[PDB]
Amino acid sequence: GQLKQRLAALDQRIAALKQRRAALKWQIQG
Amino acid sequence: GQLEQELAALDQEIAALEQERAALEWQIQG
Repeated sequence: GQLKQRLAALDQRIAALKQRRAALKWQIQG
Repeated sequence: GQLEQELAALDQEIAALEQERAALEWQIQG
């Protein structure tokens, strides 16, 4: 299960970074 | 602008993580 846990943790970190990106894109548009 | 630089750095970081996820999604098939 070590690989499944890596993938899950990667999905969590990526999902959080996409939320930051969505916030950053909105800032770029004021 | 600084914001556009951060957005590029953010996409770079997401890319590197998605590449890890790609490699993991291959090994989980083998």
